[PDB]
Amino acid sequence: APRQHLLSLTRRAQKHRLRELKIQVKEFADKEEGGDVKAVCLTLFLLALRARNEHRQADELEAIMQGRGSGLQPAVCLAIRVNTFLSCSQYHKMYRTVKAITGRQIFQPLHALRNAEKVLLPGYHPFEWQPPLKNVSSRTDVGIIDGLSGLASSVDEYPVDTIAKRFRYDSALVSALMDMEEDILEGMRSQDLDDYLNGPFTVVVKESCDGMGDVSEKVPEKAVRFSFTVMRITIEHGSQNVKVFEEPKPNSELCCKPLCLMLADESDHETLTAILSPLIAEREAMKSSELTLEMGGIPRTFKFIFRGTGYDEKLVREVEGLEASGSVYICTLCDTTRLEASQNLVFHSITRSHAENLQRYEVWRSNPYHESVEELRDRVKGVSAKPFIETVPSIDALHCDIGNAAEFYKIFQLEIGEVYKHPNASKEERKRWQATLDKHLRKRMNLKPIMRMNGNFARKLMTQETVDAVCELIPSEERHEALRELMDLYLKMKPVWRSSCPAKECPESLCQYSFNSQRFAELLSTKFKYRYEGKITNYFHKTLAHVPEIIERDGSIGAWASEGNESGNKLFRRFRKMNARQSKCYEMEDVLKHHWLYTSKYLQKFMNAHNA
Amino acid sequence: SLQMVTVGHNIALIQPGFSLMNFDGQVFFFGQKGWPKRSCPTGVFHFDIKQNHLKLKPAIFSKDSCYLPPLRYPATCSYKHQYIIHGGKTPNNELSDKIYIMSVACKNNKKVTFRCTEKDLVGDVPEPRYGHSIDVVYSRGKSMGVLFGGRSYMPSTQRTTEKWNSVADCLPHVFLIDFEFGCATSYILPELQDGLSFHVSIARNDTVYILGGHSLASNIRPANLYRIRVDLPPAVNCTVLPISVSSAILTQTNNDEFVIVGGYQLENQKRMVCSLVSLGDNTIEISEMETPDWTSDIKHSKIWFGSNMGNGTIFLGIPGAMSEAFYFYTLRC
Ligand SMILES: [Zn+2]
Repeated sequence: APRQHLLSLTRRAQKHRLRELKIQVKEFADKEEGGDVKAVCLTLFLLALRARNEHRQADELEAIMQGRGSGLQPAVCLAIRVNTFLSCSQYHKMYRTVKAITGRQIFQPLHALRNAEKVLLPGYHPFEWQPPLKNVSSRTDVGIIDGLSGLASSVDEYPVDTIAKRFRYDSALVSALMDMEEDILEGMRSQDLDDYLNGPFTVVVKESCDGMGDVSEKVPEKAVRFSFTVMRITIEHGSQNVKVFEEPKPNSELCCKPLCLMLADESDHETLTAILSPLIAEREAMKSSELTLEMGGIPRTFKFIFRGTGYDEKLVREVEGLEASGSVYICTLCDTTRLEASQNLVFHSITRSHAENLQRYEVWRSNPYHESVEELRDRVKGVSAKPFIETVPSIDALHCDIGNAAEFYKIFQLEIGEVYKHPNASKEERKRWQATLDKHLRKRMNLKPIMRMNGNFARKLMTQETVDAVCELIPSEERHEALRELMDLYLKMKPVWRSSCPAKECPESLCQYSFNSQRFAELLSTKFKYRYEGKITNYFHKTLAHVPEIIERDGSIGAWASEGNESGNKLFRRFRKMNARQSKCYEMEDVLKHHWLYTSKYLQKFMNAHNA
Repeated sequence: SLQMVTVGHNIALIQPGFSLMNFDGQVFFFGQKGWPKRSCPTGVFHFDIKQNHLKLKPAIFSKDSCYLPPLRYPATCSYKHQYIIHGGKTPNNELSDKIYIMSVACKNNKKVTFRCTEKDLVGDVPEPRYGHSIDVVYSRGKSMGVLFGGRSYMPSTQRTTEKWNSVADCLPHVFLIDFEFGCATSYILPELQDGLSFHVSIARNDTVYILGGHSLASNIRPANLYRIRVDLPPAVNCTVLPISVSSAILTQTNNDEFVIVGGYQLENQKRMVCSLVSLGDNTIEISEMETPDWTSDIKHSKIWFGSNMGNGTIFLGIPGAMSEAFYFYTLRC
């Protein structure tokens, strides 16, 4: 009744003006859906709200009933802040404004985020090693440490002009392991398991190391990154090794957890070993021990297996003791020569190993059999330097595709000309053929020419359309059919070593792979004799000789590649921009922290919450 | 008198820590950057210094020699004829406890070939180090070796991966080496308890002199001089005498006239001046000569490395606008 509107009274007054209707509704409730007054008023009010097109409000009500939750856990704020690359500045501007306008602290202050960072970065969680690692500190609260690992910087000491930052490999593994705790537990439950099981778990980890390239703005600054990827986690349950986790996209840049960043050249051997060898020490030390780590309030035990496979060819040779030129031993998996592999194309066993390269290097140094340089070079099969990183004898699918394509490119050059007609080495005319080729690729395709070929160019180049388009500069009509068959066989082959699982994804291509390989080889021997006689490229060799053996051994080749976007550079750049321009040291420190957060499965859950 | 010298084909292989050795007129280069390539598997080179230009030609090894890795700060010396090398820093940052012996085994027209023989040791075997000093002594018939330490990595019990590359001057023991027999024995000096490195060693007859270098546990570059003596049935004694330099290189312009060219004076001050050692029989004193005509580049530099040919001339290196990593000089007296 006038003059007091219902929404301004006391709840006594309200309940009294209303009670007339309350008895009506309470009666109604007890009849249809007794005796939940709450549910009835809910349905009513909601209808009344959507009736008047007040949807934002109705949604907020529906949300409130279900327990959410208007603000945001610091963890989610940090997730947002990273995956959108906000500076601390930017974020703070947004925080304070949303706070001010809404009165609610929907985003969290920066110190909150700072904490979420501490929880998610190496050095937070407690763990212990059994037996404790040789030459590694058992001190558990270690996060970021200096890449130089204490290297002498006296003036008369060997010049160190490089900056580097890293994690302790064990600490980093703990962090990575805790980050994906929920993934492990859910894996267990999905395999029908008490998720309390202590283990032991076997964690298969893929190592990889790459040259970032140039990371500057207008002197160039070269950078190098050692990183790992949790590829598989299995558990001992009776007699079988039950798989409780497998990285869905092993080649994504999202699970490539960064271990060490440095400002060096991957060609600069002394400093490279200076920086990486402490990591390797820790790695080895871990090879012979078990990790104890509490998860669901209950301790679990972990064993690791380190398959170092994500390496460029030049770098595999670097770290495994081989001379890195086309001379004369061309394969990092077998003892073949450029000529032997040019004549027997497809029959080669895998025979190299890190262990063997170690033995061989010792033999070359000591020369136990008193031999001449060539006799010795032959006994030791190319291994004249001491390996310092244990790698798996495999193929990086990325650098494989890149290199193969980089060969097809020079093929295209040598086929728009007539090399099987003219044996004349005129370097200038070579540059002319590259000229008209680069020209024509721009016109018929969407191909911007670039030096130092990457994987994108390689993607755009190895298609049948590019064959048709490169055919337009060729006078002969016979070679068109040869190149078409070459390309077709190559593309019949590529999916087998490019796939992360060809036993599932392309089981047809897998079985026919031997035969396709055969036809390819025959086609190289005859129709392309002019280049591939006495000579052959490393990757052609590897492709023909070693793919089926590697697949038999490991299930795939693709899954063990380097990240297929090579965005190490790109990322380093964005992360750099995300902070104040400080002393180059702190700059590095921050890029490492943010790169680490960037690859946390925990935050990624949040950022991918919108379609789960 | 010194002059700018240019290198050509494979300059890149030159690096701080390289060593030079002298054979009957010809100069040879050891300790390249990186492991030896196919273009020269030995890592040892003909050092062709012709008319202010350096060509680095390859060298071959004997059919029975060891193929020693490029050691980076080895203790090197001679023998009356052969060279002694021990030990150093491989290009994998490992420290060699091994002694390699450099003989020459064949001579031809333009080029020659070497013998390279590792002698292993029982002891009292010295700890794998670098920047240290090794020399030869002639007692009451006939010869022995004297090793005074430099620095090395941590003990294999106290070494942590977080401080993996942390070095420290090893014990100032004096190490006596019997080569031909193949054994070593250490001696503690009451007169010596402070470890040194990157110093300068000069010996003759049965006496060995050691000059100012650089300590670590104190960060001090002494100027003190040290004596060492030897007998024969073996024993050793020491005394002290009245410069402060680090990583100095000593040449021989004349007989018993050693020209000690620069190095470093303070942690950021390169000595830039010179000195002359008053040598004699049981009577030696540090004196000073003039100061050479350093160019503008050498003047405003922070880094000094080089080594001696033997004939008073010396080989010098300087860093370095995207043009060249190094610029080199030759210094004659
Ligand atoms: Zn092979």
